[PDB]
Amino acid sequence: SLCGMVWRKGTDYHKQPWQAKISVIRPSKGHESCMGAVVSEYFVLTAAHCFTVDDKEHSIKVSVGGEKRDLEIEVVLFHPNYNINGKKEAGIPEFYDYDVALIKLKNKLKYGQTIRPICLPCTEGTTRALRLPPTTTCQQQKEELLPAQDIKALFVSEEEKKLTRKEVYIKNGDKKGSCERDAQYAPGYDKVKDISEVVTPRFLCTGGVSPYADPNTCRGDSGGPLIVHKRSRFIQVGVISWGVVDVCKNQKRQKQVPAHARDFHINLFQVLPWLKEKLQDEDLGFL
Ligand SMILES: Cc1cc(C)c2[nH]ccc2c1CN1CCCC[C@H]1c1ccc(C(=O)O)cc1
Repeated sequence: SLCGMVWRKGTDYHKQPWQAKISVIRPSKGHESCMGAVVSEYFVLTAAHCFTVDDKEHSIKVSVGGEKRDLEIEVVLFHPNYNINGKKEAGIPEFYDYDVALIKLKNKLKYGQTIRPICLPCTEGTTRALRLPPTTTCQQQKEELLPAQDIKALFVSEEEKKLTRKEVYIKNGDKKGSCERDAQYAPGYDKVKDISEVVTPRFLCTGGVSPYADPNTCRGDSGGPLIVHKRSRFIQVGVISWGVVDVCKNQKRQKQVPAHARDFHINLFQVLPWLKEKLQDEDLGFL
């Protein structure tokens, strides 16, 4: 249960052993693939919108370690508050509030050099990972991980078993408001008279050109971990949920509005009661 560590100078899955690759079984435009994070021997954390609402369990395949093989999915647990149609009335055609889900594997993962768990917030694993005293509370972990500033973080993109680590900054200080307001640059979100209707307290915000030029996410990054890296340990603080510009299709638009091209991530500190409940038997030592 040594979480968030690399287990030589190897490649791809050796550097990011928690990454999980997800494919939609009956693909269409916008519903082709997603990412996830190994969080325990039986669980992969991802985004709820990666699944079909009906027969969730048979709607995706998931792989780890860069393997060809798909793992048997026993159950998919959606956060109970998630509803993509929740705000049609308000003219918001897709609502990503609470966009998290857990995949329960039928078989126990065997940890190795290419399959390892990432650390989750408010666990004893994260306390040990950050080398903090045993007096550490959930709130103190949040202060350590998400201070009120621009926070260096990272996420991972995959293509044909090739993983690419991209560095981003979480706008959690004086730029937070502006980060969130830029949701209005997303197609469909532009007519909505109050933007905090789309950007709820559940969301962290990355992207833009200040303080640095953050790379942006694509639809296929949905559900992958947003990670803070500290002294050789990796802690998940968010789940990639939605972006202002799909830069895998639409690099043109990002060059039009680069200062406002944001990505939005479900803040794991904001869904702790649910995480804690679903993962209570996983030996993660939730605080
Ligand atoms: C669901 C999703 C997930 C991830 C992780 C994403 N990352 C980047 C875009 C994105 C989306 C799509 N999105 C979600 C919010 C409404 C606007 C809509 C969109 C449609 C087309 C384009 C475009 O043509 O660029 C851009 C945005």
